[PDB]
Amino acid sequence: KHGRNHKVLDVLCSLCVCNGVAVRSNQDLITENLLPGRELLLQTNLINYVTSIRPNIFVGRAEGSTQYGKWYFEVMVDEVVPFLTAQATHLRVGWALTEGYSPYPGGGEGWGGNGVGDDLYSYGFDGLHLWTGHVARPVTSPGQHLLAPEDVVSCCLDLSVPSISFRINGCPVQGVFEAFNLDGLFFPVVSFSAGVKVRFLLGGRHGEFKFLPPPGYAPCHEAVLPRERLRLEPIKEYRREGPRGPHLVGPSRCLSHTDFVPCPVDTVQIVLPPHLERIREKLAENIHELWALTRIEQGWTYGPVRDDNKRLHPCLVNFHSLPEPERNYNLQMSGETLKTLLALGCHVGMADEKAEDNLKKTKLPKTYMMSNGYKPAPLDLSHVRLTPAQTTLVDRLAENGHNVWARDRVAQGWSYSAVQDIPARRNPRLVPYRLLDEATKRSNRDSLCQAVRTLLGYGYNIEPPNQSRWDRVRIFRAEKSYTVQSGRWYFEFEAVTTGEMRVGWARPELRPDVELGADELAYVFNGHRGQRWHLGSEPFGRPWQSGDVVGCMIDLTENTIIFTLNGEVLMSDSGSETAFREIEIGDGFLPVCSLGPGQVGHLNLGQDVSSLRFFAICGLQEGFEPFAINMQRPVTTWFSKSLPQFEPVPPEHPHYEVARMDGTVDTPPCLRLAHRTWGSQNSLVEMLFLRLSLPVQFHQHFRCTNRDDPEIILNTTTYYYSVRVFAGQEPSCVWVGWVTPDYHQHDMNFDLSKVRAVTVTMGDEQGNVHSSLKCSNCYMVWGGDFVSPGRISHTDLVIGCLVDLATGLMTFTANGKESNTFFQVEPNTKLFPAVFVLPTHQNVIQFELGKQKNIMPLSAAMFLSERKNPAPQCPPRLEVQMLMPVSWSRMPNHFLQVETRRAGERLGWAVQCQDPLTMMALHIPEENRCMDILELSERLDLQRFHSHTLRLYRAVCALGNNRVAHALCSHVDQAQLLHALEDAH
Amino acid sequence: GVEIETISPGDGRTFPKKGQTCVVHYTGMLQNGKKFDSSRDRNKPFKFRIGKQEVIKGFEEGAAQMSLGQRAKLTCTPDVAYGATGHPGVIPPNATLIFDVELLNLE
Amino acid sequence: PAIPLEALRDKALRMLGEAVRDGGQHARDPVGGSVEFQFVPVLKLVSTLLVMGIFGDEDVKQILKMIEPEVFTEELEEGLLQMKLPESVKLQMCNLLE
Amino acid sequence: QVQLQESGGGLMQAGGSLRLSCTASGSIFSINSMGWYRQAPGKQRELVATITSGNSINYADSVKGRFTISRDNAKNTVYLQMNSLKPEDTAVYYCNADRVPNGYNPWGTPNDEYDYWGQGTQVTVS
Repeated sequence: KHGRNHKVLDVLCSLCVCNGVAVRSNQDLITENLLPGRELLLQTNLINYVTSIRPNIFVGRAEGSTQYGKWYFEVMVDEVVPFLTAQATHLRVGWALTEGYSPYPGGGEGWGGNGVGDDLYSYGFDGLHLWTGHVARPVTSPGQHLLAPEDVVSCCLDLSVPSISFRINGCPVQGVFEAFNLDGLFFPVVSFSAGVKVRFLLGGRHGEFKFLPPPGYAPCHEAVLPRERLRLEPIKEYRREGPRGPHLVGPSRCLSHTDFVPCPVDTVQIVLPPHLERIREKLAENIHELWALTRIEQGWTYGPVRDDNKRLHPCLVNFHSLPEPERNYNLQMSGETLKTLLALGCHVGMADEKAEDNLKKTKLPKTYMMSNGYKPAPLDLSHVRLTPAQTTLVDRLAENGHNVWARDRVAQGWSYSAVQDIPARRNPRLVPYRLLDEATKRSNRDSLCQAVRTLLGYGYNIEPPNQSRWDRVRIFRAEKSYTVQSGRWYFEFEAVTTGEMRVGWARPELRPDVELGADELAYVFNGHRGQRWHLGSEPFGRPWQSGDVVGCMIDLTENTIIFTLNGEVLMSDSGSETAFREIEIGDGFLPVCSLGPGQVGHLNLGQDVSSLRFFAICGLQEGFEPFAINMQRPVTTWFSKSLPQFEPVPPEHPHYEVARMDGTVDTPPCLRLAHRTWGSQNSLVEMLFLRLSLPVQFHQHFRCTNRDDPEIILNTTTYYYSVRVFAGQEPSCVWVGWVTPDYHQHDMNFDLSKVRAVTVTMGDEQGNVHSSLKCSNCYMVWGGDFVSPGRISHTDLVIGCLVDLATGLMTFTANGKESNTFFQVEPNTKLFPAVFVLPTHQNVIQFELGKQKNIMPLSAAMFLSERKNPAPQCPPRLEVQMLMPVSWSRMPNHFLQVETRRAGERLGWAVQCQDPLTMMALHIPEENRCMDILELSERLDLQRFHSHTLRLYRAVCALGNNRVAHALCSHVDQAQLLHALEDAH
Repeated sequence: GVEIETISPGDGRTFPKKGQTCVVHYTGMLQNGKKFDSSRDRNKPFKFRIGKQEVIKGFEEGAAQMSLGQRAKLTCTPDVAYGATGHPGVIPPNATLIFDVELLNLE
Repeated sequence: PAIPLEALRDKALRMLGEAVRDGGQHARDPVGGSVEFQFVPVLKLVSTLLVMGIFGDEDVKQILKMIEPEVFTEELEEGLLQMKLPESVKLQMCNLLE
Repeated sequence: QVQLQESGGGLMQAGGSLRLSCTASGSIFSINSMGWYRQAPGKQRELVATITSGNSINYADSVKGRFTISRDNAKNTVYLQMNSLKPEDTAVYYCNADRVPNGYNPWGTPNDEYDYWGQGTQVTVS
């Protein structure tokens, strides 16, 4: 009821044994009443590592998108080693979403690595179960066995109706996903552990399908973008391997489903100044001259009768002399061109002082030999060239034309394919102009270039006019155990890709949310634009180039920091060599670096002085020692992970305050949220995701099931908790309900339609479904629905949530009125009460933990010791936690060696892995998540609690209690002890 | 009783009988996915004989039902398990046991 | 409870040897964060296995060579006694010599 | 969107007369060059005589026989007549409208690929 206190553990240890004499009764009672639950005490185990690989094929759908819906690919298995290193080999194949699917090596939620199907963003199959939301559901297939060698899996995806189907060895899989969120792009993915060998088959050039695709399903290889070539790559990574060594890599840039749609500017309604009959005709004539010259250069000629094989121009007259349609074609050509120019900031004109007469119009080498020759060339480029802004303007004109073209192509119903197929309405060039290759970019620009030069010669006066913030930065720092408070130290940073990198010395208490140098916690240098940041910005030094090494030295004797670029010391504007001076030592300094989107770098601390470059040039004889030189093992580094998680609200938070009021008359214990700086300057308003620190767990079996009636109170199972919205706070900006442990969405524009949801349906052989289970991670109701029923109303809004742990359903009421919204869940599920609110008043919300007639309070559900106590109470363990976007994580010392290489045009792309890699995981029972045990090196409270837990284990096992030792052997096994014996970190 | 579900197919004809020796590499866990038993950690297959009731009845029935070389999952309801008088400090007094067994080297 | 004793003895011997070698070659990141945390548990395990009688003749000879390569030899490396150690390590080697 | 509904060209013996009606329903702008294509079963797609606004007709190899193609811009109606027949003439005919006039286009690929296909109909010769 109070929390994790080591003093209680010490009390139990003193209970066990005193003065060298063991009390067997106390030891047995403690072992019986503490160990079997496997809750409230941290757990330890050994797990394997899981890595995922994708084929770099992104497919999705949107309104007016240029992509295709149905897709299908093949995966074959060559070698599988069952039970490698005491654990079953992991191998799953499926689809993953671009946004939200960012697995990391180690840690994770659910007693091990996630892989495919352990989150609501990925869907997978492993030969016996369907995996989604970290939940496995058995499925019936003619061949029911785990993924074996020489087994082939066919994976298809339909976007018109959300449904992912699998087919093993031709035999269909009776289970299918449905009704999943369509935001983002889907890509194939395979997750695996050490000891596997698989091969992707996308058809066409790369691989051959073992079984024919279902009708209407296109091969995956047809979805490759023209700008890129096929290549196997991991999903996401914060490091890579190179000849220099481990290259730290920043966040990557990914496309979106809305990027493929064309969004041009309509110009048909645009009116034009009186320039049509004045200069539009002249522009048309110039276009005719250039186009006829192009024909004359080739074998095309002008015969009286139009013919293609005979090379005969239809008009066959020097002057175009076209009839109404043919002439109006070029008339509308130039009209649309002028309309596009006027739609943008460019303003057309003809102020040239009769420069048309001054034009040459005589470049006739007599190469023409027929009627439609003598096409004058104005030599407009020779007179005046095109400015860079003019060339850019040509570029956006071509882009606008291509975009409107793609718009009609989508309107008729065309789609994109890597292979051209006219009967199939598939065109490999209808992607947006940015996504087009340079060949078609040049092909759709020459005529516009000529027209724009004509405009220049004619005197045209046209003149050209939160959540993502965390995802665009990545910080790597040395571990807090390597802080230096004396001496002179040096390290190096190589910038492989120039731009958006910031290297320097930070402090142990540096936060991951804030940028480097924004706060006083870091002294950093930015070489992309050549400045130094301690608190603010100030120019210093020169920008770097690709392959440049910057050496950072710090001396705490002189309290200075010096940055050198390629062996030369950078100096400020005044000429001072030291970038910073008069720096208090404080608690020490650590090496730190920050990388932006699509950036790579090499952080060389200098374990081996031979590999350290430019050290002898500057630093060796100046008395500086390389950082981390004499240590035997490489430095463990911690990186800034952008996975949102719920953390307790700090008591010193400047903006939000939590009050704990209880025991009042006619009011149950409650927790009230208040805004400290509302209605004042320097106040920030944003979405706030709050939850309770303790969950309520449903029963294993769903076997049905004035003053309060005691018999019903003892026989009831329902529970109640309410949320009060104070007057002045808009009910339209509150969502009240429950959240599963796996909720990691920090959307600033949260809506009830943005929640995850997926229905898994099991069918029979004939296709008659018999089970359809819905899975999500957020069960809430919106206050907008209640207020709409009916300015600021003095009456508060009370929303009460009722749950039934036996039946398995939850209902919602507002102001004592039953609401139509209800939810149903599955057994063995734990939900935390939660509210998502946008503050708009000084008083925001109040969690009330009370009770109703014949309904029991949440305290009994949360705490076992008070299961039969109807009196509401708020023990100190119950607390309000808020979502936090960014956190710190520990980089693993070793990583899997995944080898990817195309086997052949008929074999596909082969992926293999054989080197085992295991880790020790510490699991929190209530939160249902685990982290690496080495992460306790910085978590000094969990470390102390676990040490006292081990002491308690020794105490209960002390003095020849062999039965208790046998019982303990199940909790801590031989393998864990042997692994921990040789654990050097 | 004991519910058996196959995971990897076995030999299919060499079924064990009474009086023989069977070695098994298994991994026991609670109903809530709380692991408590695994023979792979000790790196030694567990040997037992059918007919001397050294192991629980559900385990004997599951082992005898499945053939050699077969990997299967067994669900043991409490009445064939330890029941109310469960293992102190290891097993709660009311829970069903999930085992992932794989028969090999029948004798 | 049972545990493989031969493998445990070999693992403890190798761990003690590598710990002695790491202690000889001075480094700024000792295992466990300090010399005491690096040496005390291994010495405790070695002493327990020695008094329990698990070690054989060759293992005892290797332990004697580790403690002092010069005094204990049969017809360079730094012994555990020569290097500077805290008081807990001194207590452990006192138990060994007892 | 410009949709070209093409109906006619029923099965007839050699020498029979076939009438095909093509109607282009859509925006009146860029209505021109209501050309014709034909794809033989499992063979290449050839170009039938293309008629454009202004009474301009362009012939090709496939126009062999008695081909009379006339178009009306008032209602975007093309009345193709094939008085003779040959066994090789069996193909799926399509009526296609493209903004490109008389097969000439000084704009470039963006307007060359600016094309509006049609459903078409199957013409069979016994």
